Amino acid sequence: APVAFPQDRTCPYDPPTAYDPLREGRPLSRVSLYDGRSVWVVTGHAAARALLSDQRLSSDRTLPRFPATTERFEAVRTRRVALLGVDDPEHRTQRRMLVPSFTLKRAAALRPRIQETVDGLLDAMEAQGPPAELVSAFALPLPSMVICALLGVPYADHDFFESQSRRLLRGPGIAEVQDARAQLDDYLYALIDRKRKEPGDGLLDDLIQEQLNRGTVDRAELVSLATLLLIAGHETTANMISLGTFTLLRHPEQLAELRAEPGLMPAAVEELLRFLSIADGLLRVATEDIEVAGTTIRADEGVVFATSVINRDAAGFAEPDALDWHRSARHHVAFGFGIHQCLGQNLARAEMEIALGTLFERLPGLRLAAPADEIPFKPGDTIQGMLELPVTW
Ligand code: HEM
Ligand SMILES: O=C(O)Cc1ccccc1Nc1c(Cl)cccc1Cl
Ligand SMILES: O=C(O)Cc1ccccc1Nc1c(Cl)cccc1Cl
Repeated sequence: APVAFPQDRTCPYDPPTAYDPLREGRPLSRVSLYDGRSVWVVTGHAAARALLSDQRLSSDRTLPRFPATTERFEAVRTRRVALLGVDDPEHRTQRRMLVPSFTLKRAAALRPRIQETVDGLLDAMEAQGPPAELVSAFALPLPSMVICALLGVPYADHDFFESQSRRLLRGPGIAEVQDARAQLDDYLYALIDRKRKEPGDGLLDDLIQEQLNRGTVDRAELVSLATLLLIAGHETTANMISLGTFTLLRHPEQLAELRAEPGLMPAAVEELLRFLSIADGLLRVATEDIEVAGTTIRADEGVVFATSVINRDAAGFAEPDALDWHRSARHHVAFGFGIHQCLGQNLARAEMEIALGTLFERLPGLRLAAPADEIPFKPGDTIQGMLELPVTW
């Protein structure tokens, strides 16, 4: 019986034990999705990297044979997602409009603001006193506030858009997903319309001006790009901050090193990215045959990338299952690779460094406020992260 994919984690920062056979099937195995369909899983580092660079894999989920890992997804997959869900040459043209807003230089220039936002968040936690619920108090507002400012979406609407984002990603039913998407779409169409008559500051305003008013894009494409950036902007980073904190608290000795040597923080973020691999199960379909690792992925077969197992490939990383700040994590695929490699990674690094580093610098007593194995975390059919994170100090 193939391993069923995906499955819930049991320890939120490790691959599930049910993936043990995938660890031994490297670089490539087969797996069963929810409707019984059989597809390729990619489990080796070298093969992941080859394949994520191969224009013979498609990310367009509207293709007839594109794999669906949930019923919910199967239902919405008749609609394209801008950028992430588009192939070259169109992917390329979209990316180019966005890239200037997401440079390393832009990220470095935002750091003072990131630092101030984090300081204000930890200040409020400290004013209210422990315990705190770290996801809602910190891990979520930092990146939500930041992407709102960067995009020109008002953080004042965060309760609405965060709520709809959750329903959108998680459902659980088709109806929840369609309702969330409609509410978000209508919110974003109104926003864009408002911005057309009275421009603000923000990437969305730049896209309207420098793109739409050239005829280079339309409004639906903007809504799609805006949804993708708003959601990836806040969800991925919040999950990295919350799961990162949880992981660090459960590895006292690695945490103590970062405490002594804060200069390690960039390397720790990169290692936390590899070790946690929250964006697990990336989806493609072959549109032509691809020979790889001595077999052939054939046209129309589903291909799923088991990011977590890949980033624990010993060929990729010595002692891959150790959390370590000194063995390079460079070349991990937690931000993907090739064509769709994370647009927001420069920003995401600055956020995680500043947030995690300041958190532990400022609340040196920090610790879990409930038993570890009672703290809820997200299921395996979505991007991994804590749902809550009770802490004290
Ligand atoms: C820890 C934080 C993050 C992680 C782990 C993460 C992970 C990923 C991964 C794995 C991909 C590739 C998806 C695939 O190939 O199917 C991706 C793409 C993307 N990320 Fe992130 N990301 C993070 C933060 C962010 C942030 C802050 C943004 C901000 C807007 C963002 C925007 C995107 C976009 C737009 C893409 C699509 C790129 C393309 O299609 O060309 N990400 N990211
Ligand atoms: O999947 C959907 O229908 C919702 C949607 C709408 C617009 C843009 C992106 C997305 N979903 C979505 C997002 Cl929000 C982030 C990463 C990957 C995907 Cl498929
Ligand atoms: O990029 C894909 O193939 C879709 C996919 C599958 C599993 C896990 C994560 C992602 N994408 C995705 C990203 Cl890249 C950022 C935020 C939220 C989501 Cl759902």
